[PDB]
Amino acid sequence: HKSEIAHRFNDLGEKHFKGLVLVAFSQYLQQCPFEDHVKLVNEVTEFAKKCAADESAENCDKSLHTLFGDKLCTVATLRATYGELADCCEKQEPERNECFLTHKDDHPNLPKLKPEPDAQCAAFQEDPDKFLGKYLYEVARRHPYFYGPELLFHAEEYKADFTECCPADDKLACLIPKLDALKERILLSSAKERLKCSSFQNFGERAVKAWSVARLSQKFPKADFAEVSKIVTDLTKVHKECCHGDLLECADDRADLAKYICEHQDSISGKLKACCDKPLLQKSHCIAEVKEDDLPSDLPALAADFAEDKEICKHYKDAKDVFLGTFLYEYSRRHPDYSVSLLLRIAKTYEATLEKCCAEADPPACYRTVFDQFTPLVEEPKSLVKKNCDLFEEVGEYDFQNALIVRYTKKAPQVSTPTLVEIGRTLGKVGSRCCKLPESERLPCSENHLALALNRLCVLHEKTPVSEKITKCCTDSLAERRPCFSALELDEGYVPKEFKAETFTFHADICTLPEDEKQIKKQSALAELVKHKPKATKEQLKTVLGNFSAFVAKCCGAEDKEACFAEEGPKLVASSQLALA
Ligand SMILES: [Co+2]
Ligand SMILES: [Co+2]
Ligand SMILES: [Co+2]
Ligand SMILES: [Co+2]
Ligand SMILES: [Co+2]
Repeated sequence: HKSEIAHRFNDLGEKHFKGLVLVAFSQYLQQCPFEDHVKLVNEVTEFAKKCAADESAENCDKSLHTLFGDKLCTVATLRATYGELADCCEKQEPERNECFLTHKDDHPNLPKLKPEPDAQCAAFQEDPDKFLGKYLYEVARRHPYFYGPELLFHAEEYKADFTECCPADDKLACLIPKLDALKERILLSSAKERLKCSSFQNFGERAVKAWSVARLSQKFPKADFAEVSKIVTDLTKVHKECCHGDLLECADDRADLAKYICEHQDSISGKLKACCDKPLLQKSHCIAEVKEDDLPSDLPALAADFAEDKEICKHYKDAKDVFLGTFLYEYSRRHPDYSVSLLLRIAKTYEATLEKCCAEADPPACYRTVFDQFTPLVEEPKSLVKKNCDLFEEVGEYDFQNALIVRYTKKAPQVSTPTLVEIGRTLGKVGSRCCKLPESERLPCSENHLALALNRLCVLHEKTPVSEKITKCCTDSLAERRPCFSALELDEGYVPKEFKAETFTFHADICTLPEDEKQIKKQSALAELVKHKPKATKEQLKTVLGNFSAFVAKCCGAEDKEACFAEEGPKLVASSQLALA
C-alpha cells in the first residue's frame, strides 16, 4: 500500500505481474533478445517486492509510467537498435510514453512462428516457465497492441497443448492442428484489439464508447441503459490503458469489470452463468466472446419516443450525447441481426435528421419518418454480403480470395503486393467464417470481420502511405469505412506498372512449399498482373492465373522440374500480356 507498483504486485500476483510486465516490455522493444527483457522483468519485479515490504523506500512513490519508462532507458544499445526511442528517453512522463507508443511497429516482418514439436517439448521440459514466457515475448513483439490479459490466457492454454501432446505417441498430429488453431484465434484477437486501439488513435474515446454501446446492447438486450452505460465506461477504460501500455492497471480494471458483470449476471444476461463459474482469465474471455442473450418479450416500441414525441428537440438539445446514447442502446438491442458499423451509421443518420429538422418551423412532421431513412442503409450491406457469399459458396476460399485481391488491387494499385495479398486473404477467410453460419448471424459476422481486415490495411497504410483514396476511407469516418472502400473504383490516374518478366517468372523452389505458401506466390503474381493491366476484367485475370497454376502443377510433377519452368515459364509470361488487353 501507499505505492502503485507494490499494490498491483500484491493483487495480480507475481506470476501474472511478471507475465504482463514481460509482454508490456516485448511490445515496446520488439528488437531486444528474450533474456534482456527477463532481467528488466526481474529488476522491476524485485522493486515491487522491495516496495511491497517498505512503501517509503526510494522512488517507490513513482508511477508505473516513470518506472516502466525509466527501465526502458537502461536497456542495452537503445540508440543502436532504436535511434527513434532514444529521443523519447530525453522527455519525462506522459510525453515519453506517447513518444514510446509512436515508435511501436505493426509490421516488423519477423520469422513466421513454426510448430517444431521435437525441440519445443524438450525446452518446455528443462524450463517450462522459460519456454512459455518466450511465447509471451514472441507474440507480444509481433503484435505490439495485443490484449495483454487476453495473451496470458492464450499463453496458459498454449501450455495446455504441451500438457497434452508432449509425452504422447504422435507429437505433430496431436499438437499442430491445435497450435494452428491457437494461431487463427491469435490473428483474430489481435485484429479485434488493434481496431479498439486504432479507434482511440484516429477517432477518439467518443467513437470507442459508441461502438461498445452498440455491441454490448446487442449481446445484453436484457440489461437496462444504466448497466450498459456502466460496463461501457469500465470496458473503455480497460482498453484505453491496454492500448497505452498500462497492462498492469488493464489487467486489474478488466478483472474488477468481470467481478461486477458476474455479480449482476441475472440482471445482464442468462448466457453469463456459464462464464462466471470459471477461473479468472477464462471468465474475462468467456464474457468477451459470449453468445448474445435472447431478445426480451417486453422490448418497448421506439416510434413513441424517437419519432412520435413532440419534445424530442428539447430532449436532444438539453443533452445530446445522452439522448443519442439512449437511441443507440434501444435500436442496437432489438437489432442483433445488424453490424456494429451499420448501427453506428444509423445512429449518425438519426442524429443528422434532428440537427436539420430542429431548425425547420414544425420539426415533428420533419422527423416523423426518421426511421424509414434507415431502410436504405440496411439494404446495401445485406446485398454485398449475399453478393460475396454466393461467389464464395461457388468458387471456394482461394478463388474468392483471388476475386478480392483483384477488387482491392484495382482500388489501390499503389499498396504493396504483400499487403494486398494479406488483406485479400484476410477478407477471403470472412466467407469461410460467416457464409456457413445461420444466415441470421451472417451480415454481422461479415461486416464486423471486414472492419478488422480494413483496419489492418489502414494500420499498414499509416506506416507506409501510398494512396490519398485509402487515406480518406481510413481517417474520415469509422462508421463509413467499409462503405467508403466498397465505393472506391479503379484509380484511372494510375500509371500501369512497367512489366518486369522476373515478377511473373516461377522456379522449382515453389514445388517444396506448403499449400498456403504456394498460393501466396501465385496470389502475389495475380496482384502484379492487375498492377500491369488495371483495366483487365476479373474474368481475364482468373483465366491467366489458371494458366499459371496449371503451369506450376505440371512442372512440379516433371522428372526435370528445373528444365520445365525454364522452357514453359517464358512462353506463359509473353502470352499473358496479350490475354490482359
Ligand atoms: Co488493488
Ligand atoms: Co492515445
Ligand atoms: Co497511463
Ligand atoms: Co427494426
Ligand atoms: Co506482412
